[PDB]
Amino acid sequence: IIIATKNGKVRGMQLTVFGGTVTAFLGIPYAQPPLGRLRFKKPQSLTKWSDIWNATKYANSCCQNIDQSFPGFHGSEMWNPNTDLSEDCLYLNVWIPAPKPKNATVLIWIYGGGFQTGTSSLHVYDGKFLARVERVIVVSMNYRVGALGFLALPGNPEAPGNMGLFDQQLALQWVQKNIAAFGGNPKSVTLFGESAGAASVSLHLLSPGSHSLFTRAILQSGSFNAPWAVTSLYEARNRTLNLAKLTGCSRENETEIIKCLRNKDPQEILLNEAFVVPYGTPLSVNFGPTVDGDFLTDMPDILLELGQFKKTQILVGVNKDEGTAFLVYGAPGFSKDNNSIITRKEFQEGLKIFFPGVSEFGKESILFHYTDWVDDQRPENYREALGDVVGDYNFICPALEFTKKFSEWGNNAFFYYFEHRSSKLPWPEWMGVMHGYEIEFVFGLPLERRDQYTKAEEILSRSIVKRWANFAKYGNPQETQNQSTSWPVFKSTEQKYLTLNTESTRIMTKLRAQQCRFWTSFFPKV
Ligand SMILES: *[C@@H]1O[C@H](CO[C@@H]2O[C@@H](C)[C@@H](O)[C@@H](O)[C@@H]2O)[C@@H](O[C@@H]2O[C@H](CO)[C@@H](O)[C@H](O)[C@H]2NC(C)=O)[C@H](O)[C@H]1NC(C)=O
Ligand SMILES: *[C@@H]1O[C@H](CO[C@@H]2O[C@@H](C)[C@@H](O)[C@@H](O)[C@@H]2O)[C@@H](O[C@@H]2O[C@H](CO)[C@@H](O)[C@H](O)[C@H]2NC(C)=O)[C@H](O)[C@H]1NC(C)=O
Ligand SMILES: CCCC[N@H+](C)[C@@H](Cc1c[nH]c2ccccc12)C[N@H+](C)CCC1CCCCCC1
Ligand SMILES: *[C@@H]1O[C@H](CO[C@@H]2O[C@@H](C)[C@@H](O)[C@@H](O)[C@@H]2O)[C@@H](O)[C@H](O)[C@H]1NC(C)=O
Ligand SMILES: *[C@@H]1O[C@H](CO)[C@@H](O)[C@H](O)[C@H]1NC(C)=O
Ligand SMILES: *[C@@H]1O[C@H](CO)[C@@H](O)[C@H](O)[C@H]1NC(C)=O
Ligand SMILES: *[C@@H]1O[C@H](CO)[C@@H](O)[C@H](O)[C@H]1NC(C)=O
Repeated sequence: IIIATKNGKVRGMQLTVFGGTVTAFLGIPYAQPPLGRLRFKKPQSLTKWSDIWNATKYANSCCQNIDQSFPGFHGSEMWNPNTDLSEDCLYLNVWIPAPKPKNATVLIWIYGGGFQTGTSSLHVYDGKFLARVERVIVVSMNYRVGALGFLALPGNPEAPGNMGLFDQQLALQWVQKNIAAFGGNPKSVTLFGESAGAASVSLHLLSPGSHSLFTRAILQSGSFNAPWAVTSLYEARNRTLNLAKLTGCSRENETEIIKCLRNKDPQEILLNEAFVVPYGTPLSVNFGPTVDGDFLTDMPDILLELGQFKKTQILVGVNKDEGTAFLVYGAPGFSKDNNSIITRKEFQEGLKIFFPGVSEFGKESILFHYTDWVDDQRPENYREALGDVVGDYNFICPALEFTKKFSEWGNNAFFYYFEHRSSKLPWPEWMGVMHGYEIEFVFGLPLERRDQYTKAEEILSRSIVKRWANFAKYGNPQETQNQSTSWPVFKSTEQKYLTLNTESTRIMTKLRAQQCRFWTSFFPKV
């Protein structure tokens, strides 16, 4: 129950899972807490300790704003931090199978949340099922989000940007140096993450400092080329100083703005994060990844285009209704408590909310490409069109474009299309297969029969868990034993992808082809 790490001993705890045992090490620190003079700076090496660190409970989440739009609603509150917020939050978790494995493949989870929210202690990121069922080791880490993790004064070590990504990177290196003692194989490490976590995984594929820290990569509903994933150096500067004046720390010695921002309390920085953008959207990433010249040496679309990334296998995918969740966060006529039938005029109003800095012509171009119906009667159109608009633009086609360009350099790629709405989904049915609701199936929560899932959901998750594990172990996301559909490699010519659902697992081609050609070629010009 005790493991000796390179900086000290850690005590874990035993968990009963599916008539077996999983050993959990919740809340191991991997960096010196970024407090006081270290706020906004890269994570620092952790001083060795002499006692037994008790890693028997999730540690603090990093400071962050909370989704308060539906108090008491499990559909939104399940994503809010389930542990204390604090700047002392650079910790990680380890689930190892019992008995202790000998050279187990390691899965490292990076949570999403728009680079402003999220925590690894969430119930749907519980790594005990993966450890139990597939005998892999699951690692997850907390990393700073929001301005505390991504405030950027480019070149300035007081606030260089991408600190949260560097938290992630330091956690990966912790796995490199320590996971063998847990029975993990440091040479068989697969990163996986969702949304901003997935975009973070994609940026680790491009960051040279991360190329030796992992083997393979899984990208769930996200990639760096998504329009929300990377902040310009222009916007970054304009935004760190908008925060400065909003907190009354505007100076000319740029270093002196940071020391002044370092004395304001976390909540004051949190409450001003929202107003630093002129017109926000429900997908606004006020403080995100930037081209810092350290973690990210160039603009990532160029690195992707010119083949500058770790050459390895990727597993990429999206859900059928990526965009619906965001429409009840500002789009008029929408609500989780009715079926949100909206007019043409409300649809047009919705575009101005999701594309506020977009010209009149650009917004008409979106309307034109998405509102030439197969059929004019049906009242659900403008409602579903707006969801497809936000979904295709923000997630699906950035992911497809990332997979096309990555695969063009000779690596095996696998694309999935998750289209099962969970039986336990608390959101209304018109939102469909929502953003983030493939995660519970990936972590194998439907495998616990005591948690209200249908047996078809247990079987789908069990296959997904096997495919994910086989990809991590072997670079190939097949289920070989139960006469399952083979998952074909995604090539840029034919673009085959695999659909994931309870009934029919089928091979299709060229997902959302007509929609993405608009989004990836025409729309970036407007
Ligand atoms: C860059 O930032 C300026 C300043 O932002 C304003 O001040 C901040 C403290 C915060 O309160 C923001 O909400 C403010 O917008 C932006 O300039 C403002 O632009 C909007 C309209 O576009 C409007 O509030 C004011 O006319 C402007 N204020 C000033 C002082 O110029 C600017 O739009 C941002 N973006 C760019 C590209 O410059
Ligand atoms: C779906 O509901 C929204 C509003 O939700 C509820 O209704 C409000 C009266 C209020 O009690 C909220 O707290 C509820 O959650 C409807 O949008 C409203 O539509 C009318 C139009 O005149 C008006 O109340 C507001 O302008 C709208 N509010 C908005 C856009 O936020 C919407 O019409 C409903 N749709 C259907 C099909 O029932
Ligand atoms: C006030 C602080 C919390 C605000 N949220 C957590 C934001 C997070 C976020 C910002 N930018 C992003 C880009 C891409 C993906 C996510 C984000 C925006 N949404 C309000 C997410 C809320 C919904 C997300 C979808 C999953 C389930 C339904 C819930
Ligand atoms: C670390 O934990 C030691 C053992 O704690 C054991 O496990 C926990 C979950 C409780 O059930 C406790 O009663 C058990 O004995 C402690 O003896 C030790 O004091 C702890 N040290 C610190 C610094 O917390
Ligand atoms: C684990 O596997 C790697 C290769 O994947 C090998 O180099 C290493 O020696 C193995 N460690 C063991 C078996 O303890
Ligand atoms: C203010 O001056 C320069 C930047 O102009 C900087 O090097 C210096 O460190 C700043 N002052 C302090 C006390 O850091
Ligand atoms: C294959 O089917 C058996 C039952 O025939 C089931 O117990 C097992 O979990 C399945 N394996 C996978 C990987 O789905």
